Amino acid sequence: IKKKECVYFVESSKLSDAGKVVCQCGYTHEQHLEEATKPHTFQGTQWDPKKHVQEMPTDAFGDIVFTGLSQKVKKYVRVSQDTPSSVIYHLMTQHWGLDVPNLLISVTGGAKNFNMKPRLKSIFRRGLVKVAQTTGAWIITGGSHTGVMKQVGEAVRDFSLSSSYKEGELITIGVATWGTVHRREGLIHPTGSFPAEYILDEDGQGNLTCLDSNHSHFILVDDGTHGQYGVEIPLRTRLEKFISEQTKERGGVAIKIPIVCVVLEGGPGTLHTIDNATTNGTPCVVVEGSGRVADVIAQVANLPVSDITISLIQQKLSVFFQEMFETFTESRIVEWTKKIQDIVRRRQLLTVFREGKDGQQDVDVAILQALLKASRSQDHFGHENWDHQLKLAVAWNRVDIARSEIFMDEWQWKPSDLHPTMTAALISNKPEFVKLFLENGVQLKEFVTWDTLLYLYENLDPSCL
Amino acid sequence: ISNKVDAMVDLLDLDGDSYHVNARHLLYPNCPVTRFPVPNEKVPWETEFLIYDPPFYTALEPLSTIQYNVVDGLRDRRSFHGPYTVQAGLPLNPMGRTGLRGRGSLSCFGPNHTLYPMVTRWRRNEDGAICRKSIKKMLEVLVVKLPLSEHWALPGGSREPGEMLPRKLKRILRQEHWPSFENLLKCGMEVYKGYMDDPRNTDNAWIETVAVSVHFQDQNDVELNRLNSNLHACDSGASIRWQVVDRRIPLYANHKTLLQKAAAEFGAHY
Amino acid sequence: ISNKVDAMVDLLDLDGDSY
Repeated sequence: IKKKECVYFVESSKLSDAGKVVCQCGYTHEQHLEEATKPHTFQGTQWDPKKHVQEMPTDAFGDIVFTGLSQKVKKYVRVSQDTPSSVIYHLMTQHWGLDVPNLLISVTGGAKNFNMKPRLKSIFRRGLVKVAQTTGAWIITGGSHTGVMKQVGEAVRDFSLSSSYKEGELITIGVATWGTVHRREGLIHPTGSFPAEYILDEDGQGNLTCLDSNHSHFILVDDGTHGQYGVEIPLRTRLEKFISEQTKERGGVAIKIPIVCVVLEGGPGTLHTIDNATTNGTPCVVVEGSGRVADVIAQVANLPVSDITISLIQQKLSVFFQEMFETFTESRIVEWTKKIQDIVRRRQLLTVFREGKDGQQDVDVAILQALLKASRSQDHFGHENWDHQLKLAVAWNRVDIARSEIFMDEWQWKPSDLHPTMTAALISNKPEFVKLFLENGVQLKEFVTWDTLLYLYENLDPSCL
Repeated sequence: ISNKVDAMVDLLDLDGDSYHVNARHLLYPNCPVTRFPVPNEKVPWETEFLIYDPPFYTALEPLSTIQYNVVDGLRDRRSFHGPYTVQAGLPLNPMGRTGLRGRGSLSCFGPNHTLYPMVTRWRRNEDGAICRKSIKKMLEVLVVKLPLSEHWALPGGSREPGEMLPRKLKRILRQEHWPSFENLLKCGMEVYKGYMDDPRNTDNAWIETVAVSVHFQDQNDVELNRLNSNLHACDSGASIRWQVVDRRIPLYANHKTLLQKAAAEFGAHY
Repeated sequence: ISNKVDAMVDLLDLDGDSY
């Protein structure tokens, strides 16, 4: 029982407020606000969110099963906001039964306001099921039955009741805020939960969002507040780095796990979603024509960083943002402009999904479009980084792209370096990539050494008799 | 004909700013604080911003008797690009606004001086003759990696008064060897006497560098035969390593700015 | 038709001193 490591981050919130929310009083919570130490002695005169958020070990670490909507087993943990991403990587790897990923599609967007267009609703799942079909992709999304997070869980069901492998192997990680869960009661049992119950009622939520019903594992973060969304934003941005940058160790030194961030529509918490990701170094792709914050950064993503001003954001927040515009004050449009400028001058970590007569395909070519402009700046200080570039570039057989991106560079023609890529193009079919290597003139006669045939011969097709 | 007429179906369907970009960032290094966002438009100190309410983190107001714009005691409080202004008893950061006030994790308010030095050799290949890079010629620098870091920082920093050697190429590096390169630093060209784009800057304090560079023309000279094999290079640190100066060095971006103007004095490839 | 459509593949590719 690895409970002596993870913690509550529960809060000894001395009652020093009255906001009259949902026919209640006091600070966030109620008679359950005094856990064991109570609002007592003298701790608290102005409620500083740093002085005393004392860390006790968790009480929500088990296995949640829904009523009848999905007869399965789903494991959840109530982690804190300060747990390092090594008490948990040591916990998904071997305390849960999860493998080591090779692709980390991040699907974020809007919430509680989402009308997915009937045709865009189609490009989305043809674009998101195929990445799950291949490789060992992990789908990390917010845990809620609303938004792009309810559409990413609405296609996994289609790919679990009718698919190539049938059953299901997708690992759809759901990370959200504990405090923003409707019926947290019954999900809190000392020791474990071991098939506890979660009734999905979406009428009495009011402002307290329910969990989804088609994810795989739920990682609930906690800060000790009720109704404060946005707490689950910084922690996953080190989760998606420590998982994706310092977890694999062939090559003797280090190799980067591919990571992509897909955003459709959005809102206040969707810009802090992509700014933190791009700052960390997560390539992202925006789906233009969707709606909110995706679009406002879809048609400003090529203009100079100096052009972007408060006037431009004011004019471009009065078309995509209609009813929330009057909510936007003068201290939320000069704080929405600096973040947009910040994500713009990272022009090597941002692309756009063109809609009509451009990028006429699923979301997938767009995710490696983001990776291509991202890793073009990252093509020599990673050395081997070319090899994984092609190990994904086999997913679309981007023969024309691979010809265009490398063969018309100032390419050093690198016969030795073409061989790891040759082997990567051999482990499965890749009919045209190997011929690409033969007009380049990969001399097979020295390419195949004894260890080369070794490597080729451990990688038979597993399905052959 | 199907393939070409498929090429004719689509055939008739044819009819920035240069300001400090490191100080104005969120999450001031090693401190759970935020800065009030300052977009590129209002960075100068003359643009009228009245919602201005930046934090005051410093790892108040009787700070008089500070000789700004002059050599205040043994600190030399006057920046290279002319005197600055004082908004009571705290200096104002030139080159624009940052978003924070106070001093942060810095010694004192005003121009903090460091002396980041440059030591270079054309990389040897197998014969001594410099092997041609992609187009022009290629050089190397000596970078140092202390354990608690993620980049190959340059060997220099805060100049202790009367040291003339920047306190880090003076310690955890070559020691009991000073007199020689301390007699060589008064020989070379300056490449940048000015302001850095550190992420640690604030509206009331800033850091400045003098940047000296020394090059070694030969490979078996009397300089490279007494520099490399005379260095301790490990007191409490964890690394020392000559690195190839390319466009994507795992170095601190602020220092990579210095190299981008220093390696260019000979015709190199950064 | 191959020969003529081969003539249409290229058809839309059109847009001193006295001493």
